Amino acid sequence: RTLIVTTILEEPYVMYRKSDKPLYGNDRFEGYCLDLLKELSNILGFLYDVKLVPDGKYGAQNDKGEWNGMVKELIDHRADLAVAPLTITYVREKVIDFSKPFMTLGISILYRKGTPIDSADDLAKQTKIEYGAVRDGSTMTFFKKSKISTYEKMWAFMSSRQQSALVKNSDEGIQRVLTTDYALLMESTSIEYVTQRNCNLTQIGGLIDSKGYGVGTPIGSPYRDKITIAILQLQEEGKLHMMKEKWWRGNGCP
Amino acid sequence: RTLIVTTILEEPYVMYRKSDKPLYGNDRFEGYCLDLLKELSNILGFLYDVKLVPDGKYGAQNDKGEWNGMVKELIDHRADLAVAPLTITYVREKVIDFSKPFMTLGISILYRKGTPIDSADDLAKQTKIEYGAVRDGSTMTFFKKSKISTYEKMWAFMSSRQQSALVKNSDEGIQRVLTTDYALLMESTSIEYVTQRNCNLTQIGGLIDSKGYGVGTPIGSPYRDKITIAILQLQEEGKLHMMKEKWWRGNGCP
Ligand SMILES: C=C(C)[C@H]1CN[C@H](C(=O)O)[C@H]1CC(=O)O
Ligand SMILES: C=C(C)[C@H]1CN[C@H](C(=O)O)[C@H]1CC(=O)O
Ligand SMILES: [Cl-]
Ligand SMILES: [Cl-]
Ligand SMILES: [Cl-]
Ligand SMILES: [Cl-]
Ligand SMILES: [Li+]
Ligand SMILES: [Li+]
Repeated sequence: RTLIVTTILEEPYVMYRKSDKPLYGNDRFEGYCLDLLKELSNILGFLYDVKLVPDGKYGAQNDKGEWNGMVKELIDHRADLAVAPLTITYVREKVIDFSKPFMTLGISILYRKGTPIDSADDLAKQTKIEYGAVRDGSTMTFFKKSKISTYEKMWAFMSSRQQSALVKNSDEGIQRVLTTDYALLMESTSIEYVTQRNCNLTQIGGLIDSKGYGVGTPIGSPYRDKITIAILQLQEEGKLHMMKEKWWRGNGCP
Repeated sequence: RTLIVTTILEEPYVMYRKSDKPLYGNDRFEGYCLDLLKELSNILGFLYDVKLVPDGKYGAQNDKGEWNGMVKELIDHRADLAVAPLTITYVREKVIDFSKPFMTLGISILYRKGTPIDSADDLAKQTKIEYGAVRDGSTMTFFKKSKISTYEKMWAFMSSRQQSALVKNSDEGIQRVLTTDYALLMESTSIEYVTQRNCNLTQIGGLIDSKGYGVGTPIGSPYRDKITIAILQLQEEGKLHMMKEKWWRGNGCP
């Protein structure tokens, strides 16, 4: 049987391809995650049908404890795999079986160039520069749950004023950084992508934490361990490195 | 239960403690991995007995395909867990079930400071400076199996002349870098530890690959997923970062 793959539009992982006519099926899409799925399919010998997650969410819980997003598609067996920049977190790993990571990353800061800001601590100890994250994503959750003093202080700020410092999506965050005195807490792989395309922006400081993106599968899936072993082969062959360079290299920023 | 844990002496992961009299049982040991085991046991509620792997090996295959080391202890169900800087590789993941990584790293180069050498390509394109790796470790295996031209060239060099450029263990590699015109291919977390303590050594270049250390379990173990989840909790709480700082920080370099 052909596997159903849940995913989400997110540059440069999954994008609509450009054409002169309406597109259908897997031909709608291109990006790093499409290349990853062609390599996984090459090694493992499955066919697949890519399906955008109907609610347009990655996966978090509502106040009843019920999941949404790609994570919920896997829980409910409406997808076999999720292939997206789906952060491997404690809360999600309890409810789905993630492969080992195909990409490693951490939270960092996207801000304008030319300023004296150098770290999260520099942001935490002040209130003139606003800062926030995408609402309900794993970066926001990291701040919400942290018991590290600096990160607790930052969460107090971000959550204040009915969460006015948060944004609904990364593109909104990026425009806010570009327009106003605002720093976005963002996963470092996305910061790399953005700062190679907008030379007025930069990463501030290093990575705050360390985590990965993995392919999601339902708990008990026979595909999880097969996909992990395929990812390790692709990593060791230098294929994942090549695929990242293909999709991230920009017009170049100093 | 009391779980049986196979491990290996490797600084700063597992070391003999210092004391005036004979030590016994788990009290023989300290280091990053003993701290990790303590935190895992706190979260999961198991007792454990630490046992050094009798052959003193991590786990590789002989000419006949037979495994040794900690990996073989797990295959044979002589241990429940392997807790060590045991690299998660394609060949090992086919025969045991690794947790997700508790530490992320890559192969890099250990060399003396103050030379023109800046990358693997600089070593690969010459034959005066000798370079190699620990024989039969995952770094050597990476080079043996690579089809990337630079790394094939390096493997041809490392393996030439009855593998005279290889070393038996990391300590031997470090002494050879300190004394002679030699560069060691070494996992980056070990390079960090060594360069904190040898102010005349440095990492050359970046990481050539990306991988992790995981807790090994036999295929099918119920503990594997539980330990993954505990690791993710420890990462998100900042505890893994604190543990690394504790064991890696040196006395400073002038
Ligand atoms: C693009 C977004 C909304 C996703 C991507 N990975 C994170 C996740 O899987 O939650 C989210 C980003 C973040 O929270 O910074
Ligand atoms: C200390 C050594 C022999 C081990 C540690 N991790 C690698 C492994 O698990 O094979 C080896 C290092 C290396 O191959 O550079
Ligand atoms: Cl649910
Ligand atoms: Cl022992
Ligand atoms: Cl896993
Ligand atoms: Cl000699
Ligand atoms: Li899971
Ligand atoms: Li495995």
